[PDB]
Formats: sequence, structure tokens, C-alpha cells
Amino acid sequence: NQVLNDNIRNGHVINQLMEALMQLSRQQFPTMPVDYKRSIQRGILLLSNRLGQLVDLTRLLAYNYETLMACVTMNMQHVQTLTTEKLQLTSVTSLCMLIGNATVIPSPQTLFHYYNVNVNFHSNYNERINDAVAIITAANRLNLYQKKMKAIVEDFLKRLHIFDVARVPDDQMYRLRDRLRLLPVEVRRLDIFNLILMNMDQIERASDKIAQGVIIAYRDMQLERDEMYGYVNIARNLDGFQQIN
Amino acid sequence: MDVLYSLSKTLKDARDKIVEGTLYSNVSDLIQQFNQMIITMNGNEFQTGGIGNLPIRNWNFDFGLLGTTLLNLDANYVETARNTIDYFVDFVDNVCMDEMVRESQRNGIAPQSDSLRKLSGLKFKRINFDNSSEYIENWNLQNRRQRTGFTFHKPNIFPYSASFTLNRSQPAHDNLMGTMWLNAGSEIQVAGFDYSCAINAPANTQQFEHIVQLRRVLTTATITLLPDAERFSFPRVINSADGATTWYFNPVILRPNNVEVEFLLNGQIINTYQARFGTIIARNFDTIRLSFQLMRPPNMTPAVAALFPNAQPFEHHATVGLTLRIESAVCESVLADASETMLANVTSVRQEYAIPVGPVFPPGMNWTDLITNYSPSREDNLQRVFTVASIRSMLVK
Amino acid sequence: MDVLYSLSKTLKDARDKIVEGTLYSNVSDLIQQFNQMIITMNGNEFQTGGIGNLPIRNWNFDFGLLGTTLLNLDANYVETARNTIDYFVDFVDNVCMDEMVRESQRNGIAPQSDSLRKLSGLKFKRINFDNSSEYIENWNLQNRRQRTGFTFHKPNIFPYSASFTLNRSQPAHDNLMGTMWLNAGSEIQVAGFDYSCAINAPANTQQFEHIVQLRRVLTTATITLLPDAERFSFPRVINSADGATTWYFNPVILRPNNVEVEFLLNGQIINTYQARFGTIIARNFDTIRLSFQLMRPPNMTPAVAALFPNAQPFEHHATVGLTLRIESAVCESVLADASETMLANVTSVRQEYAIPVGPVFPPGMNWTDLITNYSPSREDNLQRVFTVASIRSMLVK
Amino acid sequence: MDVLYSLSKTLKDARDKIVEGTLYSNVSDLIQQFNQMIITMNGNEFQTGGIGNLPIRNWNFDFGLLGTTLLNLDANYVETARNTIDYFVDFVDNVCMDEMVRESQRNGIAPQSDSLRKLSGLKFKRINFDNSSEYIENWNLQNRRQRTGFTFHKPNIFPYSASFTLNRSQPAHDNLMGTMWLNAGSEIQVAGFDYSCAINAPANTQQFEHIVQLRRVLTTATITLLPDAERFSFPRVINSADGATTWYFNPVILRPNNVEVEFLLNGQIINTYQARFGTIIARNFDTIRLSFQLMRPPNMTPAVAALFPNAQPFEHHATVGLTLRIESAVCESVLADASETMLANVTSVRQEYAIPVGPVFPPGMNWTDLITNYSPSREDNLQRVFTVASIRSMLVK
Amino acid sequence: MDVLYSLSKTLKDARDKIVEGTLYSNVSDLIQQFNQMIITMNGNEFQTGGIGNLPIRNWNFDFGLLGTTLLNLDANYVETARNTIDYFVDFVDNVCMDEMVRESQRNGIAPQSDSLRKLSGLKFKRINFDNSSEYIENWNLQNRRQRTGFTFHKPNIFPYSASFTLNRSQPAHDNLMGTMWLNAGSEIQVAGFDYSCAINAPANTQQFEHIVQLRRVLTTATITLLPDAERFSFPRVINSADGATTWYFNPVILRPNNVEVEFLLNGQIINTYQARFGTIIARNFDTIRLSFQLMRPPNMTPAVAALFPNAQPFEHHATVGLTLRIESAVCESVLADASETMLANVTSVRQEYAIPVGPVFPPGMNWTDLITNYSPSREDNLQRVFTVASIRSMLVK
Repeated sequence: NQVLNDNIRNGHVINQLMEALMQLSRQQFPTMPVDYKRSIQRGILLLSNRLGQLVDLTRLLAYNYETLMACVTMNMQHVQTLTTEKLQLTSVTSLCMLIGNATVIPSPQTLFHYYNVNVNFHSNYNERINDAVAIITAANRLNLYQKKMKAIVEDFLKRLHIFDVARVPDDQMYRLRDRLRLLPVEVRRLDIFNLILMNMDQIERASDKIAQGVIIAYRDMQLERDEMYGYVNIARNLDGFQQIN
Repeated sequence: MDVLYSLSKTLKDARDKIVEGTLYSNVSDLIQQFNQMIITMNGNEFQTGGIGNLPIRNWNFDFGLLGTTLLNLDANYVETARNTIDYFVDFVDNVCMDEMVRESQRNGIAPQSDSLRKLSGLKFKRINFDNSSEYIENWNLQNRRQRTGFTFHKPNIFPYSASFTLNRSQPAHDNLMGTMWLNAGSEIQVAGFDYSCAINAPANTQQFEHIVQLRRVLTTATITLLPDAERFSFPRVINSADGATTWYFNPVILRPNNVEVEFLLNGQIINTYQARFGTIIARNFDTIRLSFQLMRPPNMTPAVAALFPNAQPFEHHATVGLTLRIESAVCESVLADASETMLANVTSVRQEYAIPVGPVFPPGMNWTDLITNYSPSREDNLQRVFTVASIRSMLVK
Repeated sequence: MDVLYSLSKTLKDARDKIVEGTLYSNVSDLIQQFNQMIITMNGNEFQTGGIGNLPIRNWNFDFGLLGTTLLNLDANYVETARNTIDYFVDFVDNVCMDEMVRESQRNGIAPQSDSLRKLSGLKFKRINFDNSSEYIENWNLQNRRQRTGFTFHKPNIFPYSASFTLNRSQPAHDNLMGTMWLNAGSEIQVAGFDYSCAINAPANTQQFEHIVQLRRVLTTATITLLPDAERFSFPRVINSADGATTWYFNPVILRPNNVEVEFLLNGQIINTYQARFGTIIARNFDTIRLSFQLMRPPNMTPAVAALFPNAQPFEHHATVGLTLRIESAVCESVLADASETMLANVTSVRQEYAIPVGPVFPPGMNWTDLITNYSPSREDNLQRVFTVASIRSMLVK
Repeated sequence: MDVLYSLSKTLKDARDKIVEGTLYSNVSDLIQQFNQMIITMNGNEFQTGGIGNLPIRNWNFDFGLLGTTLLNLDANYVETARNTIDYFVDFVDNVCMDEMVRESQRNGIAPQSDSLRKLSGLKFKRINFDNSSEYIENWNLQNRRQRTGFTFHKPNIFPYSASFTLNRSQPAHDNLMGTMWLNAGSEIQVAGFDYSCAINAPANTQQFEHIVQLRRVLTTATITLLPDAERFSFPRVINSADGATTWYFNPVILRPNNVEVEFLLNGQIINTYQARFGTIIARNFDTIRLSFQLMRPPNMTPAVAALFPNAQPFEHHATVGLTLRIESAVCESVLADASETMLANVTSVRQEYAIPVGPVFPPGMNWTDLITNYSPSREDNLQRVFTVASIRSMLVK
Repeated sequence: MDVLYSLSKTLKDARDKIVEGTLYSNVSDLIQQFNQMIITMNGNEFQTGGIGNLPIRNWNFDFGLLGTTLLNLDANYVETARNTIDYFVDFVDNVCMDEMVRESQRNGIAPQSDSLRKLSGLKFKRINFDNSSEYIENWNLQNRRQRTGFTFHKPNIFPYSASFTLNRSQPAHDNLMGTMWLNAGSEIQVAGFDYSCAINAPANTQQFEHIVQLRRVLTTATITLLPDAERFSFPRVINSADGATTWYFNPVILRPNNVEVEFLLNGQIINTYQARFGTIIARNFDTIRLSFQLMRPPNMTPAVAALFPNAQPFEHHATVGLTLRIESAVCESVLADASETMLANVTSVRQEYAIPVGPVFPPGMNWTDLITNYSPSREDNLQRVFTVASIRSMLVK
């Protein structure tokens, strides 16, 4: 579970807070107009007094994150998203000096629900993956040189819900294949294809309507006889004459 | 190190299971493993060689992967692969060789080369696999700690030693008594001679003894013990102990009497055999003691009586002997033997590249010198160096 | 039995292919097989020992499984596994050893121990896999029954035998004619001597012959045949046939004349070689017959003429000889040879644990005694016991 | 094994840091660790004993836990705890002792008892902690293969040896020349005597030498070297080499001339000191060589001249000597020394419970016998057994 | 400096308290401390070596941190850590050693190496902790200044001195009176001899005295004082004071009369003992004065009377002596003793790396030379160097 953690220090050992404050407790001095230090330090103190409480904040998050987190299957490497998420220091500031002996946590029922979801999702991702792979590989040893590209990919993403394809850079969808076409295959999936191929031939000729090619001899040739058809012209063996796929 | 191993069984189980035809299904579990490697690699740069007359080739990587497509290999697939393997082959060679020469007193049991010191790195471990090659199997078990073990045919445990000890001698060397022997490899031949044919000896019997101390314990040894020492059954002119003159040995052979072979371990008798010739088992020992006697024949036909007079000159010298050969055995330490090419590989690579004598191994990797003073440092270096030779022989012979 | 086998290639192909790194894929087909085992086991109590100095360790089974929820094996994965293997290792050892001693006349070809009698059980057969270990490969083929077979370097087919036969002798032993030999392991040396140098023999030629009957047929034998028997080329004082006195042998060697080696099978000549020294092939035989002659030199320089007078005393004894060594061969029955440790393993385990002499094997598993009277019971027990030793050596050396 | 360790520092850092008074916060990090244990245990059964006069006690588990409540510790809290510890104390004792007697040849190192074989189990590992006890610190590093290490005062490296060597002697023993010594523990005393006071010796100087080969290398040794061997400075009546008679030694002491001490490692001089008495450092050696001479005084007052006549009888025997003591040193192998109680603990537990002599250790754990033939098996067993003794001494002295 | 310390107890209390399985909580206070370090480091570069056969290795940093809210540590956690510690280990070694050879005079009491001069830097002080290692405990207190001190067994306060002083002598050396002694380490043996047995001495008593001035004050000394000097109780041939001839000493021992031992401090008697043999305490002294007398026996049996005639020749030389050993003591200055390996560590590292003689320490760190002229500079350098040796021994022995 790659779930980037953080200082036990931060955790509840909190002090960082106590130090964040002590460092503040000695910033009260000259340089420019008076309407300045006055206003400035006065604000600072409101952090100090509240510090007793600000402590509590650290604890809170510490736990919560440290809790919720647990129930996450979806690994999580740290990446530089392409989108932000605006955060007005406005609210920040409020939360800060504005919290008292409050104490809340995740309702049991709440937690599960969380697990459950990531779960499903995961399962879907993983599963479709297999569903995906299986197909593509088959797609190659079948010489179905055609769809292989998009076709499969499209369905794939759709079933994953989450994103609306379309706005997927073309470099992405294909690159997606490039990665997929390099994995094993749920024994289940795989184990079956191996089966179909082995019998494949047998089915095809074993059908009523349709047979494999014909031969030309321009040589008054002798018709054969077979119980099931009577007097007919078959020949289960083409050998001795070129073959033209 | 373990890293190194993989790099090979990778290629062998590769250059072997990949040919025009075969179904993909015989390599799915294989292909994968392979690729994984390529990735970890390319991007990192290497340097090999320098010391002695050994070229310094620099190596870069950035090779595309494979296909999981075709479920029936087409010739074209092979060639585009063999061309990528032949860079790893010609590589590894230059890699083995580089760490197959550097020695270190202090901690000369671990990696040395700028090539390998970088391999033991962590970001590489992502490869290790199929450790069924007798040698690696043993390298690991040694890292953790456990009853290791190897298998040898005609092992090379005895440093060459060919000498004699005169228990009774005089300036003229006309009435000697003593033993002469040859300890070499897996064989011992020892003869006890008494020019007087025990004429004045108590019970007309002269006792002999030959003790050989192994530098390493051998276990599960299958041994051939035969009476007589053919090597010391013919006339010889030998240098005296002080090198000042030469004496004459004119043997006549009698059966060794009261033969007793003891295989001891730390002074304790583990196996003892009384006059048993043929095949015997010595299960655990660090010392062999051969005791045998010359007993003057109590009854002699005229022709025999004539060889053994009551007074000097003693012209026919009564001799009894034994021959002992260790056909196979197990040793917890690496050793040279009559089948493995390890010693020869290491010695050969060093000789070919004019590698200077180092601080650990005797000049020329001389076996006798090595086994005579088989220090812990020499053994650790020898094992490292033998294990590398074995990794190399999986691809290059 | 076959059961037993798996238990190992299981662990080897395990303790070998499972290490910090590799991609799951390499072991998917492996992991599975493994688990399957654990299941079948857990819950069954096992007892080992109860004889001589053999501890009686009891074993319980309650072990977890192996998640398949990973790609690259993290160190943590290994250790939690090695700890579970080290119970099977230290187990199997105590298992092999237990059935590597008991013997049974009636059904010696079968299992004995309270440990194994329970293994042949049906509910366990759910394991068996990868039977490519030369020995098991042969165990199986022997129960359905067919052309079984093994490989041996310098095999051990000849029970030790060192003796002579005087075809012409007299009390003084001053004019003897006969042969002396040493048959041991894979080698035969035989010399024919005629004190009179065929002075009164028809065509001045004395015929000699040495026949050796193998206890088992050897096929595909590569053999070295050389003229002369070095072992019988030196002066000796030997005990008379009745042990009442000693005779003198003072050989002078001549080339063996009209050498003919026959490798016979059931009385039929399968291979015959006339005076061919060097490497020869004997493809299927149960008997070797060496015929050779001493022919008095028709022309002699003075020095030679002086050795062979028309009348006694005969002081230089004309001797001709042959040396034959079986380098390699195939046998349908297990045998000791110069490379395999089987005999030594079995003999060593029995010696270490002070196992009492049983009803089948000679005291000390003595090879000469065993091969001399190689009964069907001894062979079936030997094969069972050798196969177990080979299973054990896959893990413990 | 490592398991075992914890079980103790658990109790010590327990029976010690827990008393009527202190605040919870001083043990919060401790209490926790503790409980964790209890859990893992309860439900599991153990048995110990069954060898000699050693009882066979059976133990079961299902104990409560501990209040994470209270701010301060009230007496009542202690007692309800001590009562639960005293079962673990009286337990561990019976545990250590059980695995402190069983010895083995093959894997003489690993566990042995039905008590411990179950501890190395995986489900227990959840206990290990605070491994600063010098011995465990070293046990681990050894399982990983690293430059280990111990500390000893007056170490016990020399097996007891008290003897002499007469380089010149005659039946009357009235004009002897040779050396006599005592090697024992960490000390060596050696004297060289020459009854003739080098009257006919080249340069009127008699050379002496004493070589002592350690069974294990000692590093970082602080050594006291002093001239004279007080032990051999007084009149003695000694048995002759053959035990047939007694000789008289009447020493008069002279200063040892050209004293040279060499501390060698594998034949190489690592440290050499010429006539330096007092404190010297020998940093790494497996052999000590002491060379010293007796030089006839070139100038003698009448009283001195009278002791050394030109002709026999020689009534005052010129003697020179040296004394060497290893005060402290480091050894990579466990050894007995003058401060640690390990050897005494192991020897004492075995003696008290009438433990039968086993296959590894000499009768009575005799130190001289042990160090004389300090095989790998004896060392592995000794280390296991010494480490357990040290774990035990943390709680029971 | 203090910096350095931490770097270790960091690793020990690390490579020890961090094992497979331990509950988290008992390390929380630890993990933290650890990380803090890593940070401060990564970024800054270091230089090691550059003198003699001292390698010159370079170092860099950038290692991931450590987890926090876990529970029980999984094997995988360890290995990814041990690999990061083994760089600090192999580092510190190369660090200690570098500053364990450099010496300065003006200010040879402080840091020297390009490695350490950078450590005392301020941005580093962010680490110091757990200073319970006897040596650092004392380093600090010395920095701030105060009653420092250490603990020693058989301390090494007396430079080797073995000599004599003839208070009455003559050319023939047939009627001498004086003292001879051996001061070495923690022991003093002194004998007073009077060839005339005080025949013409006032009250038939000859007074003797031996004074030994310590180079440093010893406090809280436990001392063994015994009558007799065994070292000077046997016959000797000694060189004359001018080296021109040799005299004969033939002692006969009498009990020392009116024994008085004074332990003085700056000329003042701190402790005085009159004829008290056994264990005595000397609480603070820089000088020991031993006074004792030889009193001619007023009543003598014939055998005794015969040894002491009224006129020369005096053939039996009356001798009285004392032996004093300092078993333990405290000193405010570092000293070598019989248990600590500091001197040996420093001396050994310098010898192994062929470190050239410097301006402060005598060649070879010779103890006698060092303690004889124990200047302030030598003591400050010795303490720095001993403290570093002790820091090193916490990790590397």
C-alpha cells in the first residue's frame, strides 16, 4: 500500500505547532511605520492563545487522514496533476482560530462504504484489463489485422465509467495499447483461447454449409464413393498441386 | 552478485528456447522476465577493464522490447532478437573477466570492480531468478549460513609432496629403514622399506606409518585402497637427506602386514579399516593415517632365503606399501578436482590478459601453493572467482 | 515413494526460483503446485526415528499460504517463506534418513518406515511433478517395467580380487608358470609368467588366459586396453598357495603375443579385439576373457640370451601382461562408480547413526561383499536406498 | 532464536522499570511491547526436559493484560504483575537450559529442542526488540556475514601445556641445553637453559626460540612482555623425556639477550618487537614467536666466574627467559576469558543436572580439550550455548 | 565532535532496535531522531584519507526517509533500511580512522581532518543525543570543565623500569647492599639485599626504601600488598652499574621488617599502612613510598647460622621484599589499563595503515615512552584519539 505517510511528529506529537508558535512569540520589533507592528503582532497573538487549540487541529487531521487512508486499495504515487484546486486562505484562517473542543470522526458505516467503492472500481479496472488483454492477444494470432487499435480501447474506458473518452489525445489511446499488449492473461481467460484454437480446424470443416477449396485436374477423374453421401467427389487430401491462399 | 547470475540463465534459457518456429506458449513466462531487464538497464552507462592487458569497452543501452503478438515464432522475430543478445553476450564476458582478477585482503570476499560494485545496487535487484545452477545454489546458502556443499570426482586435496624419511640410516646408506611417499591430488602412495628385512626387529616385524593432514574436511568420500605402492617398487638412485650424496634403493615387495587405515576428524577415529582393500567409505575426516608392517617371512624357499642374509651386505630391500585414491567426495570449501574447469578458467583468463600477481593468490594460481596455505581470504576469493567462472561457462566455453 | 521425489524438486526449484526481485510470472506455474501441497498436509502428525542413535522428532502441520497478489517479489515476501521452507528441509532430512536404513527380505523393493508407509497413501498422490532427475526417471520405468538404465564413470563392477594360479610349480618354487591378477572396481591387470621362458614349450610359446565374470551386464562400455601389467612387473616375495612358505618372483617383461580380448554375453562372443591397444568399445557383455601368450624371443642379443639359459636356475622370469579399464558404461542395475555419491551417502548415514547390521546388506555396506553376492533382494534394496540418497542430495549435501 | 532474546530484555527492562511510583508515560512505549507478547502466546503449549536429571515440565498460556489507564502506579498494580512475570521467569530458565545441552554434528549451529524449534516459527517473530546486549548484537551480524567481534580481559587462548625440549642431553643429564615452558590461558612463560653457559658455543651465545600457535586469531591485543620466567627460576627435579629417570635443574638467571617477539599471521610478521619490555600492541596474529639468547658474560667477577668452569661438572645452570601476558584482545570466535561467566554457566548447568556427555563437547566442557580441537562444530555449538547463557544472566544470576 | 558520537548510538541503538517484527511504538522516539539526520546530511560532500597507505574515498547523499504510522515492521522494511545503514557504517569507519592519526601541537586537542573540521560546523549540531557511553560522558564534562574521571582494571601507570641501586659495593661485588626493582603497569616489586646480613649494622637492621612517582594522580585505588618479591628471590648474574662486568646475586629471603607504605599527594601522607598485607585502599596519591628493613635474626638454628658468618665470603645474600599491585583505580586522565582496547585500537589503526610518526606521539604509540613524558599535548591528543576509538567500537570491533 504505497500510501505516502508523514511525521509521527506531525501525527499527534504535534509540537511542530508548539515550535511554530514559540518562534512566533519572539517576533515583535521595529523598521517602518507604527500602524504596522501593532496590527501585525496583534494578529500573531491570536494564533498563540489559540495555539492551545491549534494543537487539537493537528491531532484531528493526523488521525482522520491516517484513518481514512487505510481503506484504499488503489495504490497512490505522488504526481504533479495538471489541474489545481483553489484554496482561499480565507477559510484556512477561519478553521484556525475558529475551532474549539470539537471532536468528530468517520462514522463506521461511512468507512466501509469507502472501502467498498474503491474495491469495486479496482475489481472493474483489473477485470476489464484482463477482458481487454485477452481480446487483443487473440486478435493477433487470428491475423485479424484490422481493429486492434481503438475498437477495444473505446469499450474498455467506457465500462470504466469515470472518463468520457473523446477528449483523449490520440497519442494516448494508442500508447495505451502499446502498454496493454505486454502482459500475461488471467489464466482463466487465456486457458480458454488455447482450447478454442486446438479445435478450431475441426469445427470449420465439420460444418454443413462450406468446405475448404477445390482442385482442378482437366483429367477425366474417377469419382469416389462414401456411405454418407453416396457417389460423390470429395478428397480429404490436397497434396501434389500448388496451394493459393 | 546474485544479480549477475540471472543475467545468464536469462540468456541461456533464452538463446536456447528461442528458434524459428516454437509456440509463444513455451516462453510467455520467459519473455516477460526478459523485458523487465531491458528496462532497468538502458539509461545507465558502464565501464569495464583497465587492469593489465584488458581493453576498456564502454557500454550504453536503449533497446526496444519484444512482441507478445505472434503465437508462432517467425524467423524474422529471431534475428531481430539474436542481434540484441549478442551485445549482452560480448558484454557479460567483458564483465565476468573484469571482476575475475581483482583481489582484496581486508574484505576480499565481496564485489570489487566499478562494474559490479554498481550491480549490487538496489535498483537492479528486480531481476534475480532460476537459481538451480549448483554453484549459485551454494553461494546463497552461504550468505545466510548453512551446510553448503559441492560434489567432486578425483578431488584435489593433497598438495604435491614427494619425499622420504630415513628412520635408520648411516653414511654408506647400505642398511636403511624408513618410508617414501607421493601425496598429490586425490592420491597417496606410501612405501615402508627395511634393508635388513626385520632380521633384528622384535617379532621380526617393522612398523610403518604415514599420516596426511587435509587442509579441509572431506565428507562422503568413496575411496579405493590397494596394497602395494607401484611408484616405489622399482630401483632408484636417490639424493641423501642433506643433498651431499646419493643412495641406492633396490626394492623387493612383500604384502603389507596388519594394514590399518584410520580416517580421523579432530583427532577422533571416524572410520577405521583393517586390511580391507577395494572400495571403502570415509564419511567425515580431516586426516588419514595409514599404518602397515613388514613382517620377515617365517618360511622361505631357497630363492627367497637368498635375498635376506643374516649379515650385510643387504642387496635386496624388503618393501611394503599402500595406495589410496579418493574417487569422489564432498567438501564445504571449493577445491579443484579432475572434472570441473573452474580453476583452469580463472587461471586461463588471468594468464591470457597478463594479469599482475596480486596480494591474495600465489603466482600463477599455483594449486599446490594455494591448497598448502589455504587461508580464509584465499578461500573467499577462490569461491567468488569460481562462482563467476561457473556463471561465465553457461554462455562462453 | 514417487511422492517423496516431488517434495524436493518442489523445494529446490523453490529455494532457487524464489528470491528478492523476479517477476511473479516465473513462478505462477510454480507457486500453485506448491500451495496444493501445504493443503494435503496440514493436520497430519508424523513420526521419525526409533532406532539406534536416531532422534525421534515429531512434526505438526499448521501453515498459511502464499498470496498471489504481487508482481515483483519484495524481500518481505521471501523471509516469510524461507521460514516455512526451513521446516520442510529439516523435515525431509529426518524423513530420508529414517527409510534409509530399514531393510526387508520379502518385500525389500518396497517402503518400510511409519513415515513413508503413510506417504504411499492415496490421499497424498495429489503432488507428484517434474520427474527429470535421472534416478526417479529410472525408478518409474522400473515399475511399469522396461529398458531401464544409468550412467557411470569408472563403474565399480569387479569385487576386489588379488590372487594367482600356479599352473606348473614345485616345492622350491624355482620354475613356476601361471598367472597373477588384480580385479578391482573398473580395472583388471593380469600377468602370465613362465620361469622357463617357454624353453620346452611347443613353438616356444606359453598360452595364458584370464576370465572375469561380471555380476551384472554392462552395455555401451568405453574401455582402455594396454599391454603390460605394471602391478606385476616388479620383484615380489609371495606366499605359497598353501600358506606354508614364500616364493620369489623376479619378472622381466616381454610384449604380450597374440592378444585377444573377448567380451561375451551368455557364452557368445559379442565383441572381439585382436591385439588392439588403446580405446575399444564393448557394447553388451557379462564376461571378459583375455588371452595372451609369452613367446620365447627367437633372436636374442647376448644380454638377453644371458637371462634365459637352457637349464635352471631360472633367475629372470619372463612375464607378459595386460591392463584393461572400463572408463564408462551403462548398467540396468544400480552400481557404485567413481563419481556418484550414493553408496557413500547411504553408508555414511548408517555409520553416523550407528544403525545395526540388518538382514539384507553386508556389514558396513561393504562393496566387495555386496557385488560378490548381488542378490535380487540386495539390488532392490540398493536401488530404493540409492534413489532416496539422490532425492536427499537435491537439498542436503 | 532472536525471539528468545526479546523475551528477556522484555522482562529485565520490565522487572526493573516497573515499581510502586513512577508515571505511566515512562513505560507507555514499554507496556505496549509487553502485551503484544502475551497475545501471541496464549493458546500455545510447550514442553521441556527429557534428558538426564532434567525435569519434564509442561506449560500452558492464557493470561490477562494491563491497564493503560492509571496515571501513577499503585502497589496493587505491581503485585498483580510480578505474579505473572514469575511464570515467565521460571519458564525461560527451563527453556534456556533445555537448548543449552543438545548438540549436533551436521547443523550443530541451528536450534534443536522441541521448545525452540517452535519459537523460530513465523507467527512469533512479532516480538524482537532492543538488541543492544553485546552478544545478540553479534549474533545477528553473523547471520548476515559481517566483521563481528568481542571483548575479553586475560582471554583463554592457550590450552594448558607445560613441558620441555632437550636440544642437547645425555643419560646423566649433567650437561643439558633446551627450553621449558608453560602456556596456559592468556600467559606464556618460557626459559632457555644451557648447563655449559655457552662455553663452546659460537660467539659464546646459545639461541633459543619458543613458538605458540593460536587456534583462533586475536586482534587488538594489549600485551605485557617481561624478561625472565620466574616459574623456571628455581631448582627442580624433573622426569626425563622417556619417564625412565629424573634430572636436576639448578638455574642461575641472566638477562635474555637479543629478545625478539614476532606476532605472525599466516606466516607473515604483522608485529615485531626487539627487546621491548612493558606494554606492546599486537594488532592481528595467529602465532607468537619468542626468540632470545643466552650470552656467556664476557667479563665476570670471581663469584660469577666460579659458577661457570671450563670443564664439567656444570653445577649452576645458566638460564634466560621471557614472560608474555595477553591482558585484553578481540576475537571473532567466542572464547573463555577471566571475566565472563559464560563457560562457567554452561558447564555449571550441565553438571548440576547430570547431563550425559554428548557428541560435540569434551567431557565436562573441559576448556583445554575444547580449545585444543576447536572444530567448527564445537565453535557453533559454543556460540549458541554462550549466547543463551548470556540471555539467561540478564534475569537469573 | 559530540556530533560524531551520536552518529553511532544512532546506528547501534538502530541496527539493534530495528528487527523483523518488533512492535512500532518502542521505536517512534527513535525513528524520528534518525530521519532528522538524513536531512541535515544529503547535499553536503565529504573527503576521506590522504596520508600513507590510507585510501582516499569520496561520499555523497540522498536517501529516502522512513515510514511512520505502521505497527509491526515487515521484513521488507528492514532490508530497505539495512542497505542505507551499510553506507553509514562503511562511512564512519573511514571517518574515525582519518582523524585517528592526525596530530597537532599548538592545538592538537581539537579537530583536524577535512572530514571533522566540517562536522563541528553549526548546521550539524542538530543531532547530539543519548550520551551514556562512559567516554563521551567524560569528554563533555572536560569541555565544560570539572571532576571528570574513568574506571580501570590493573591500570597502566608505571612506565617499565627494571634496575638496581648499589648502596655499598666494591669491585669484586662480593659484599653488596642495595635494592633492585621492577615497576611496570600497575605493579611494583622491590627487594632490598644486604650480603652481610646486617652483621655490622646499627641494631643489626638495614633500612631500605623504594619511591615511585606517578605521572598522574590515582584516586580510589584498591591495592594488593604482599611481603616478598618473587621476581628477586632467585640466583642471578647481573651486569655491573658501569656495564664493565657481572656480579652474582644468591638470595635467601627473610620477612620484611617494619614495613610502611605511604601514599602521598604533593608531599603529604594521605594514606599510611604499617605492615598490613592483603587489600588496602589508597584514596588519592601521586607517589608511593615503600620502606622496609632487613633485620638480622637474633636467634638462629645451626642451618641458619651457617648462612651468615661473621666474616666474608658472604655466600647467601639476605633479601627482603614487597609486591604491590593496583587492581583498580580512577584517574582524571585517560590511561591504558588491562581491560580497555583504546590504546590497542589507536595503535592498531595507525600500524595497519602505515601512518608516519607524527610530532606528538612516540614511535609506535609506545606506552612506556608516552607515560614517561605524558605532556599536556600528548594527553589531549590521547583523549581525543581514545574517545574516537570508543565511538568506533560501538559499531566496529
